[PDB]
Amino acid sequence: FYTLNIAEIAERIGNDDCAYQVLMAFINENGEAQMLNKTAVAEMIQLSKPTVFATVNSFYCAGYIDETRVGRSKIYTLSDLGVEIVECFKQKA
Amino acid sequence: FYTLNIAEIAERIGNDDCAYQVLMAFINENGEAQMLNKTAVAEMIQLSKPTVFATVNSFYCAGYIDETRVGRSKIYTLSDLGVEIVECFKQKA
Amino acid sequence: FYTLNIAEIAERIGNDDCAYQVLMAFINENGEAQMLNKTAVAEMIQLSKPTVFATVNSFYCAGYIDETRVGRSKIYTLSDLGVEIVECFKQKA
Amino acid sequence: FYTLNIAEIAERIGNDDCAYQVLMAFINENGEAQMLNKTAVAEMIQLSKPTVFATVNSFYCAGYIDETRVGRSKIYTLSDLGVEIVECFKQKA
Amino acid sequence: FYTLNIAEIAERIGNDDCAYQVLMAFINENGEAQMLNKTAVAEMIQLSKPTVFATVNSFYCAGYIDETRVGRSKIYTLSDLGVEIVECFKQKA
Amino acid sequence: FYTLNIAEIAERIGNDDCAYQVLMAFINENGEAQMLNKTAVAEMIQLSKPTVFATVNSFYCAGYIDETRVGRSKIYTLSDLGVEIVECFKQKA
Amino acid sequence: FYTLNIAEIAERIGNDDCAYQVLMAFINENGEAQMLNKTAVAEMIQLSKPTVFATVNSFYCAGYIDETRVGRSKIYTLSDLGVEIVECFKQKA
Amino acid sequence: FYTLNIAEIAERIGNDDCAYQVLMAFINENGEAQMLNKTAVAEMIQLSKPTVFATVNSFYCAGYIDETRVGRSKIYTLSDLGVEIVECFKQKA
Amino acid sequence: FYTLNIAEIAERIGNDDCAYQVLMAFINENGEAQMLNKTAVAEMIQLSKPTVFATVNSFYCAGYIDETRVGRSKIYTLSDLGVEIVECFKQKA
DNA sequence: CTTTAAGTTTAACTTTCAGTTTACAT
DNA sequence: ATGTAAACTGAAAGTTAAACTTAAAG
Repeated sequence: FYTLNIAEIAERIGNDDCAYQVLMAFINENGEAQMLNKTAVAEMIQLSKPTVFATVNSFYCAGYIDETRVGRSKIYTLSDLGVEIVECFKQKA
Repeated sequence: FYTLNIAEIAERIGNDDCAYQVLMAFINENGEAQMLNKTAVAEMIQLSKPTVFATVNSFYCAGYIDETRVGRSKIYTLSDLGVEIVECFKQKA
Repeated sequence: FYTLNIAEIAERIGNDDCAYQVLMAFINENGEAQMLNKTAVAEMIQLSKPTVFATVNSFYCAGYIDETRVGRSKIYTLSDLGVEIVECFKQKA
Repeated sequence: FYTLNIAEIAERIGNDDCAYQVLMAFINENGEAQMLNKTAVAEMIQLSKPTVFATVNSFYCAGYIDETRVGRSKIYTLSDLGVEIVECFKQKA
Repeated sequence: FYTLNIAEIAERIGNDDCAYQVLMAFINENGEAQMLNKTAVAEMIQLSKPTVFATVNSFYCAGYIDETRVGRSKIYTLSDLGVEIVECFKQKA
Repeated sequence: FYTLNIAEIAERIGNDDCAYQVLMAFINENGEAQMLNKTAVAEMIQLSKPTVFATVNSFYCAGYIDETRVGRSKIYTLSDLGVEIVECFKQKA
Repeated sequence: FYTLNIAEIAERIGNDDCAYQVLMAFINENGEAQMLNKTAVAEMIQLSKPTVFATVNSFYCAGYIDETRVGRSKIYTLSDLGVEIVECFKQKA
Repeated sequence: FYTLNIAEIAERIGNDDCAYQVLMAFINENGEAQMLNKTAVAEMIQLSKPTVFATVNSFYCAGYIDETRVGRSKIYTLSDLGVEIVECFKQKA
Repeated sequence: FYTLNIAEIAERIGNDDCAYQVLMAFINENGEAQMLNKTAVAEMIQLSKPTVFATVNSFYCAGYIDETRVGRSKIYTLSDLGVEIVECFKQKA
């Protein structure tokens, strides 16, 4: 339905500390994408649960992270869109 | 760069109270899209500033709302993408 | 009820520093009309709040600027009359 | 160039203490319109010079009051438009 | 109470430089009667303030010029008697 | 040609120290009207020559005092109009 | 204190060219008594200033002419006694 | 260090109801391998928690299932060895 | 079919009390491997029958212990793989 | 952001002094 | 007829009050 420029998105995220760290949390010590529950993310970055959780929620809405039911809770991984956004940043650095 | 299905997004937002209300806040009494600062939104919906602000920020990242500098602060309006998402909901109702 | 000559008005405003700057404040860097709260205007031009606010108020009375409720405060945009007055000035310059 | 509804204007002025009193100052004890310098007006109503003066200036821009040079200063009288606005109020009362 | 011959008065004024110029000061470039403060008159004719002011005062006593309060000062216009006296002179010239 | 109300004139003169004293100077110790040259008047009242002389001149224009050549100078007496004005004051007192 | 025969006086004056002309100088072309300064009299009759002035002075002493201050000089008119003396002469002629 | 015959293993598992069902639990409705927490597995098959959990633990020791930390708990997926064992069974059926 | 690293296995077992004790139960007072029925093992270590039995079963599946029919029941001994795993532990200690 | 107070600037009110002319006296 | 004195007119020299604007405080 709608075409998306991945460079603008990455540009926007880069200008917003919380979005940026929420995104990068899913990338591990060896550069590999990983699974995380909401609590892990909030613990990993130094921002409050409300901030981090709301960001996680919106990023799943945006389709940047995936949600999958696991136990009676949920886990988050970067979507293919998520991984592509992360790539723009890696190239900068 | 990336194609987007507007129905899935709307589906995701509809399953998340905060995202949904943050989005609809921009639609006024007469059905018209309107401008809002971050404070207006948080005051309008009954959720905490941290939740609402983080959601506003991520929605601008996603390209659902636009940011424009005004005074030395910012204001938010739905993008064309934002308006299209709102339309799916209007059709449901 | 009453017909108005837009040239005389513009002539009057041009002979009055405060009116003139209050009017032009609403025109942005790219020539586009923008929204502003009362504080933005007073901060933007180098005149005191009382002067600027009273001018804003009277200009809304005159129908040169519009008022719209937003949060529990108000915002100002040029009316169609406002835009037409601004055009006379642009043509001079 | 532009048509004006006198009822809306009067409606706007009635919702603004300063505009209203600045306007009515020109109507005397016997209901007759009178001439006033800027100082007279500010002295007559209980608002600060900056407020009153800026209002007087904008009302002359709007064409509600007339300016005429007298000595090396100026004096203000209601225009025909001014008188017509005053009439709407008289009818209310 | 007392009848007045306008020709004698004009005759008297014509034989007195100061009276004459004080009177004519109120007649403008286009032949139209105008308003003036005391200072304007003294500046307009080349006689000292004391002379001009005393003449203005006496001419208001005589009923040749009118006084009207304006700001917290006064302004002078020819009365109907004043205008009639000016007419005798215009006819000479 | 023109009818005159003697009460208004007296009212005007009574509100003007110089006019008033210039007029009364012609009334002597015993209530009798007397003759005076311009210098006598200025010496008699405590105002400057320019003020007093200009007032004398205008009062002769107005027809309140008479002028008569005497030596190669002039002398002033109240006219019948002058005497009638003086009477209004006497009645007050 | 002392009674005076007006016929003897007139008889005496008639026998003295200077007295006679000094007296008659005050009677004008139309038979009317008039005001004169000392210089006027001496100019009017063909006798020297010293003669005429001394005569004027003595005639004021005698009470035949009146003196009145006018400017910072004096003027002379016939007294009632003066007029009565003039009448005896008019009757002769 | 040590070579393994996948057929013998599958043969052994097939002769043991619990092992077999613990293994197959990870294969979903569409034949796809899935993630599961320990509780999911015990709920899915009709054997007691102690039995199922101990089996899960030993199967991770054996290298048949993988463990990954997620929240502050763990999740299990078949290893490549696990998938290969499952394939022998699929071929039987 | 599949190669196995004996160090990883031993590492996994060492992080799991039950697996570890089930394994070591087969090593006797003098360091010699011994035969045991399922009941012996559960009695020897202080864990419940269900836990111990399920572990024994899975360890036979894994090929770590051997099963041999004896009477109409079964007995367990470490396989060569079992003995090799036990050796890694002995070396640690 | 608004109101009040203080300071500065502009405008208005004119008064005083000097010179010239006229009148009076010697 | 001339000289001196007085009066009047004209020209030159400022102070006070009011209004407006700006700054500070609430």
